Amino acid sequence: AEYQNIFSQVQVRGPADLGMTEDVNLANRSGVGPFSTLLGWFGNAQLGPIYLGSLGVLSLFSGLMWFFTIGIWFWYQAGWNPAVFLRDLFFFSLEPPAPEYGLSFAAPLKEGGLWLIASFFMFVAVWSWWGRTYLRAQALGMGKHTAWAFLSAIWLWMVLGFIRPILMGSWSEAVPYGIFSHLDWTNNFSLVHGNLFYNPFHGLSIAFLYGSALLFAMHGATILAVSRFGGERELEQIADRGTAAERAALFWRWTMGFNATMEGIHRWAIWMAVLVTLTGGIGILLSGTVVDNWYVWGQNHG
Amino acid sequence: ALLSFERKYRVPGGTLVGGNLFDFWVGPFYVGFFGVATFFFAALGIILIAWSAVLQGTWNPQLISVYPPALEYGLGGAPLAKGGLWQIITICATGAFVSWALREVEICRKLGIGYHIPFAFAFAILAHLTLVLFRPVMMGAWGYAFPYGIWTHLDWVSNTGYTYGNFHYNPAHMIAISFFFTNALALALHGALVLSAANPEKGKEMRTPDHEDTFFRDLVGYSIGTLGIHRLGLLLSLSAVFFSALCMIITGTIWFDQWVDWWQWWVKLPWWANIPGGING
Amino acid sequence: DLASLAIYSFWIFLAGLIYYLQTENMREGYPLENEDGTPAANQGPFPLPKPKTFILPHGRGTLTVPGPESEDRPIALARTAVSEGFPHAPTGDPMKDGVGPASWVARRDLPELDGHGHNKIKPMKAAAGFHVSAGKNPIGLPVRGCDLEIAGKVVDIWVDIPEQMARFLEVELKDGSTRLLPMQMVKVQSNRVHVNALSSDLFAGIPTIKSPTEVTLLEEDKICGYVAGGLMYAAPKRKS
Ligand code: BCL
Ligand code: BCL
Ligand code: BCL
Ligand code: BCL
Ligand SMILES: CC[C@H]1c2cc3[nH]c4c(c3C)C(=O)[C@H](C(=O)OC)c4c3nc(cc4[nH]c(cc(n2)[C@@H]1C)c(C(C)=O)c4C)[C@@H](C)[C@@H]3CCC(=O)OC/C=C(\C)CCC[C@@H](C)CCC[C@@H](C)CCCC(C)C
Ligand SMILES: CC[C@H]1c2cc3[nH]c4c(c3C)C(=O)[C@H](C(=O)OC)c4c3nc(cc4[nH]c(cc(n2)[C@@H]1C)c(C(C)=O)c4C)[C@@H](C)[C@@H]3CCC(=O)OC/C=C(\C)CCC[C@@H](C)CCC[C@@H](C)CCCC(C)C
Ligand SMILES: COC(C)(C)C(=O)C/C=C(\C)CC/C=C(\C)CC/C=C(\C)CCCC/C(C)=C/CC[C@@H](C)CC/C=C(\C)CCC=C(C)C
Ligand SMILES: CCCCCCCCCCCC[N+](C)(C)[O-]
Ligand SMILES: CCCCCCCCCCCC[N+](C)(C)[O-]
Ligand SMILES: CCCCCCCCCCCC[N+](C)(C)[O-]
Ligand SMILES: CCCCCCCCCCCC[N+](C)(C)[O-]
Ligand SMILES: [Fe+3]
Repeated sequence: AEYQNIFSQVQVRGPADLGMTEDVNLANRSGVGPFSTLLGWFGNAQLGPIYLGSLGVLSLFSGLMWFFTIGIWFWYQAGWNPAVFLRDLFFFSLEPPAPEYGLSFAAPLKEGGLWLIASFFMFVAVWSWWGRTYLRAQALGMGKHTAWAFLSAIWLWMVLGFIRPILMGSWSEAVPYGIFSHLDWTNNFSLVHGNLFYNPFHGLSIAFLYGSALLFAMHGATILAVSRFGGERELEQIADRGTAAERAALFWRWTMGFNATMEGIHRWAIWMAVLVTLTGGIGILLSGTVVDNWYVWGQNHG
Repeated sequence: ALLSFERKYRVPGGTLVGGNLFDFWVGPFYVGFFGVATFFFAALGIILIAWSAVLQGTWNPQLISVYPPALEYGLGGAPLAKGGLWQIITICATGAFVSWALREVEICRKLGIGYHIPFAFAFAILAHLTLVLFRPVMMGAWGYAFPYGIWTHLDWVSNTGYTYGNFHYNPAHMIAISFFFTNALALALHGALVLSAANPEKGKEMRTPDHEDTFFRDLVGYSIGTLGIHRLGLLLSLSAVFFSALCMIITGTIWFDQWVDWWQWWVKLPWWANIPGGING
Repeated sequence: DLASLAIYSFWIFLAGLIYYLQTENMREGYPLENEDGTPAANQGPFPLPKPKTFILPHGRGTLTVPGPESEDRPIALARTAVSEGFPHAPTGDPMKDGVGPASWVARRDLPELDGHGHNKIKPMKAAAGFHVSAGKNPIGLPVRGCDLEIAGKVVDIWVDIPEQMARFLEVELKDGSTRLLPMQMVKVQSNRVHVNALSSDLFAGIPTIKSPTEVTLLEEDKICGYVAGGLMYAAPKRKS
């Protein structure tokens, strides 16, 4: 066996690394967490520090509130019985208001009110988490790519739980909080819209989802294949092309007739991924607002 | 015809079969014995598809569809116009995929790089073989395979899944999906991170991988690192396809009822099976 | 119909994105060239993008790409055929001349630096606080080449300080000088470090570093190129 570089043969530790400072407010960083030797076979061994300023606390607080609101409902459905709680965990479900409440807050707690409370908490958890994504990059002087990409995922989420429900005139359209119930909702969504396999945005979203696995398999394997020339030091390969970056390009040029650069592969990357949820949100948002049945729409539209 | 840096790498050697016979390029493409093999298998397959097109009616890409033998034929051969073209085309397809992997191996050897790419591609090929070969064979007929057509192959996915109820409930499929979604999450984060470092705020100097580790420690308390993230994308991807192939090879063979009912093993565990309340009592 | 509009727009967007992305990926290695280094007539249908400039940290200057491309080193290879598309044969020893899978690029002859401006990679003995934390410590093991002959002994690990990882083993030879070996090209075993790519006699030919406690990008490329090259060129002396 050549060694394959999937796991490290030797770990090496030094002083806890407290990171770069730039414009970060340091009063907001924890200290370092412990070191995981377990993790260190595969990635970095070090845990933390983490930064938690105000927006981070806010986000984490609603996040947990969203989670606890759901879990209290679950416990209730379980009749406060721990054994029934574990037995039926995947079956419980926090459902939105029935259609007749429309977009209002008039519905009872036990029949939608709670769903709206949990959703409110989710809304602020995520958008504050987005803000934090933008802010931690700014403090460090970095591009805003992470936040722009996160926004593509937030787009699908918004469409599912907020924008499409509002356009359709009721909260009853949104996704319930439960393990099995959300799968049921997904299957139902497709049946009721005459089979999402005919939504061309759905087909596109799939091509990107498969394409992301294709591309990360390609890229992950490529970088490991040239890691014996320092391939994974991609920033310095961008600044000053090495043999790693040349052998990687040429593997692809010789295989399929064209290739990327060390920087440009990351642009192929971010876009293959982001287009999953972008075309996805479009396909969902059109469903039942403009197109009631995709099989039908497809008969009229190539 | 060459990249500016390309010449020094185009030396003889690396080939697995043929010595120097096919050791050359056409424009950008390396050839090798396995480039000849892939051209042959692929050209034949495409020809037979064009033939099969005629035997069926159309030249519309949205209509051309090549169906395997009907179930009546079992695992035997079949007249060409009734499933045989399919069988031959399937052999061509596999022949082309495996040839393409082996040609990728030849390019690795010439370039002095590891074999991770063909090794990864082999997982795609195995999933394909699961659908067209392993599963049909375990089930007793070619006709359980999917047909080759843009839209008809989707019909088969939908039909096959609804044979077992909502296919969401297949637990290996759950894991597969999880890997797909996580892979795409990782891929977005990866591309975004490197680019955010290489393209910083206007006028600033390029960041370093230290900034990349810092960004992520700041954000979630952990950073997997620049080796790790490439390990991770490769693993998430291959694990998605591995579980995909798993979720299908077990369906119609060891499990053939409605997948939602499989989950009863959990709810019927003696300690809690009969306790009243909740959803299942 | 709104959904028709959206899909038609989307395909047009996608065409533009692909164009944008492919031109972004032409910032290195282009314009294409003929085997003799002049511009090829057929550049394909995508033009070069407008230059961008990266600002390098620590006063290292700048990179603008695309820019004038050049190998900046002699390439000891010759045509084996009278037309395009065939291999180019080494004119001397391809390991020593650094071509084929032994190639290296003329990277800058400075060391990579961390975000603090310190040398990114250091021998561990000069790395304050750094030690092996898990797995077999290779320091002290004999080093075996693919000829099953002992080539030397590991005398340290060169580590990446900011990323906390092992990058090279420093191996001492019979003459008491040392060489770096890429961590991805060695197998650490309980009694031994084994090196598949090189036979024992090829260890002395590993390119040497000019200062004993740092390695430059140029040196890393020569070392990594050279050892990866042994997979093809050592082969007369590999038995598994
Ligand atoms: C896309 C179309 C459907 C949909 C269709 C499916 C299908 C189909 C499947 C899933 C599956 C999953 N979906 Mg869903 N899913 C949708 C939208 C969502 C949303 C959301 C906020 O919009 C969430 C949070 C989830 C969450 C989940 C997870 C339970 C699971 C693994 C996801 C994953 O790998 O993510 C990315 C990976 C990460 C590691 C990020 C963080 C991971 C954790 C696990 C997120 C889940 C937390 C959640 C609160 C559960 C814990 C509660 C209990 C203690 C167990 N889905 C929409 C409505 N989803 C799979 C499954 O296993 O279902 C049971 C599955 O087969
Ligand atoms: C994988 C699980 C299912 C399946 C479920 C689905 C579903 C569900 C969807 C598709 C969709 C697609 N699938 Mg399918 N598909 C299967 C197996 C295959 C196989 C195969 C040889 O095994 C192929 C070649 C295809 C090809 C395709 C495409 C027509 C389309 C976009 C895929 C993509 O971008 O992926 C990622 C790869 C890339 C981005 C790289 C480019 C790949 C190109 C586009 C492949 C073109 C193939 C060509 C049209 C036919 C052969 C060409 C010549 C004969 C040589 N599927 C199996 C049976 N497939 C989507 C679609 O729009 O269908 C109409 C869709 O919604
Ligand atoms: C019977 C079921 C229907 C079907 C119904 C649907 C429905 C309905 C939808 C999809 C959607 C999708 N389906 Mg479909 N789908 C079918 C068959 C398929 C098949 C197949 C081979 O058969 C495949 C491969 C797919 C693939 C896909 C994906 C391309 C797409 C979801 C992308 C995504 O990343 O979402 C996962 C990502 C998200 C959900 C974004 C989540 C972002 C938020 C911000 C995360 C919050 C995290 C939260 C706070 C919890 C944190 C906990 C942490 C631990 C801290 N479907 C059949 C026809 N499918 C989605 C779509 O876009 O359709 C166009 C969708 O809504
Ligand atoms: C109504 C339909 C059912 C359902 C029924 C099925 C069925 C049936 C199947 C899946 C399979 C899958 N489903 Mg499901 N699925 C449903 C809902 C979903 C949802 C969702 C959000 O609701 C999602 C995300 C998924 C996701 C998934 C994946 C786990 C998996 C598809 C990937 C794969 O196998 O790749 C593997 C990749 C390949 C097979 C590609 C091989 C490529 C080859 C090697 C090379 C191609 C070369 C080519 C010809 C190109 C040449 C030309 C060049 C372009 C120049 N399903 C619903 C509930 N699902 C499939 C699976 O697991 O397959 C094993 C499967 O068969
Ligand atoms: C581009 C498309 C892909 C995408 C991109 C994407 N997602 C993103 C990003 C990006 C670019 C981020 O930057 C952001 C991030 O920070 O990632 C690390 C993120 C993110 N995507 C996430 C999840 C997610 N993304 C998904 C999908 C996708 N993301 C797409 C495939 C999915 C799917 C497939 O369903 C999920 C589930 C998060 C990890 C993160 C957004 C985090 C966020 O908004 O947090 C708000 C909530 C909280 C801060 C707290 C909630 C805590 C509770 C849920 C409990 C904790 C866990 C519990 C199980 C144990 C502890 C509890 C005990 C007290 C009992
Ligand atoms: C295993 C993880 C993911 C993966 C990995 C992966 N794929 C790969 C690789 C790797 C590592 C390559 O190295 C190789 C490559 O060269 O990429 C550019 C490749 C590849 N994966 C490809 C496609 C592909 N991969 C897919 C998926 C995946 N690939 C997984 C998600 C899919 C999906 C999801 O559907 C597709 C369609 C190609 C771009 C390329 C391999 C090209 C190849 O084999 O060329 C030789 C063969 C031909 C040129 C054509 C053969 C044609 C005929 C024989 C007849 C047609 C057959 C028939 C099956 C048609 C079906 C019609 C459809 C409508 C259903
Ligand atoms: C152990 O017990 C305790 C109590 C400790 C627990 O805490 C246990 C907790 C649990 C067991 C909780 C388990 C949680 C789940 C199973 C949740 C699973 C959730 C999903 C599968 C979510 C899928 C999709 C969710 C979506 C699409 C949400 C979209 C929501 C947003 C778009 C929100 C929109 C906002 C609204 C509607 C608010 C409107 C009002 C305003 C004023 C804005
Ligand atoms: C950033 C990379 C772009 C890759 C694009 C691949 C497109 C695949 C074709 C899917 C066909 C979808 N549709 C709706 C016409 O059915
Ligand atoms: C849907 C996939 C389309 C295939 C894309 C493959 C492009 C390869 C281009 C080869 C370039 C060769 N040449 C002589 C034109 O330079
Ligand atoms: C035919 C024109 C259609 C428009 C397509 C536009 C694609 C541009 C892709 C985004 C480029 C990213 N950038 C430069 C803004 O950072
Ligand atoms: C789905 C992704 C397909 C993207 C295909 C775009 C490839 C263009 C190939 C151009 C290469 C031309 N060349 C060799 C002259 O550089
Ligand atoms: Fe990368």
